[PDB]
Amino acid sequence: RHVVICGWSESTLECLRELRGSEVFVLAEDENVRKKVLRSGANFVHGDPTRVSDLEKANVRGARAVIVDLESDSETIHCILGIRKIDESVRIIAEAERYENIEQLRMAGADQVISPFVISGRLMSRSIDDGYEAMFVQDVLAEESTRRMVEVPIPEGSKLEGVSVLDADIHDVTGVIIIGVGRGDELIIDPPRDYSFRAGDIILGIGKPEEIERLKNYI
Amino acid sequence: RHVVICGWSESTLECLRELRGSEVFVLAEDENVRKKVLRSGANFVHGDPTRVSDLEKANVRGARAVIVDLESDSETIHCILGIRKIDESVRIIAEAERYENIEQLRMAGADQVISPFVISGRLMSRSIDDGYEAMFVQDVLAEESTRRMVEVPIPEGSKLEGVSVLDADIHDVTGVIIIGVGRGDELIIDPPRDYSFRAGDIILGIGKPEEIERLKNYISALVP
Repeated sequence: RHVVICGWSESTLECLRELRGSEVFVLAEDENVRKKVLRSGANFVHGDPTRVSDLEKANVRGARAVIVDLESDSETIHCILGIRKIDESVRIIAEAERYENIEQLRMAGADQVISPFVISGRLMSRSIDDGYEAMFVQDVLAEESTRRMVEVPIPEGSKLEGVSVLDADIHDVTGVIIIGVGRGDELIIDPPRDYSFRAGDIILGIGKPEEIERLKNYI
Repeated sequence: RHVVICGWSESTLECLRELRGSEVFVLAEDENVRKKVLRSGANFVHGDPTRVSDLEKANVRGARAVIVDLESDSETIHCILGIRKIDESVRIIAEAERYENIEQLRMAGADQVISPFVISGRLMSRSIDDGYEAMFVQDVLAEESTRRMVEVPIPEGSKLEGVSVLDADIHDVTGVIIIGVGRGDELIIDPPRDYSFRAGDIILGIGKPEEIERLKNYISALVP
């Protein structure tokens, strides 16, 4: 299991640091950033993220995921197309710079487009009186936070398979606040007391390391 | 009051989309963005966000907040120091693109710094197997959304002043999930059942608009 990162930016460096313990390959055109990348844990391949052969060297084939963040949206698209020539199944997460380009990146085969300025402009509009929402968002997204957001899979044969929210009583049982459940394409926020859990559902919750290790055991 | 935005970027443009109906002034040096700024519904002010006279004419004094997003680290700082010469209390929210400048912006007097690449990089590391967390983050922030995050202040004289989270029972009474309570410089995420609501607290909840309305009702003050 391993992750490939295409491009080196403030976003990808923060990504790399949030992926401590994990084996990672960074592919980028600028040799300058080797020790930055090495010292930062991961492995470095010097090359062009838009060149199939350079993606192959970076071990795109068979990767857990590929994260793409090139200098411009047009470059990002070219790299995606490149990864798709190599591996039709590997998960691609691409960063979009401009709103008009999001669908272009998914069209090229990105499974997910993260738009930092969308998120940021939305937080700006929410911070006109106080910083509580941004505070929330920034914090639950950090693995090093005390209370953080986590995804927990309901495996096949869990005590919760076919069990409603009300009965699982997860918050009281575990302390983890359930914010959502991911099931195939969709996210159900605020699962109603009615909701029946299924194997393969992803439980999105917020809790201390303590409450999380607990939920896993309940689960 | 009105909000002022210094600079024009993909972030401020999305911010305008979310400040509809609110009165907004954008002050920016690139006259080429004037057309985009007005179509988005802001008043455009051509000028230099690091110059007090241009900040004043963009109505910084007494604004509800000023959003700063400039490409230069040094211009952001100067813009913040210029805002502070005009108005010492106005809320200033500044965008950082490098970690390394977040403390300079604070030292300069920004009340809040938003760093898009911190949030982006964390979502990237969170999306390695699936996109549910990103789906959560951008959904809840969208003000044009089906269930979204909101902040609701606890007003002076609230039915809930001095009431426990447990007694309050906001989720089942209103449907709003309480994610946190903001009090002073602190966010209390998932407040314990022994936590006692005080006036001035800000409730962070997720819910449908009809549910937010009930919460607004559940917390209004009783005064003639």
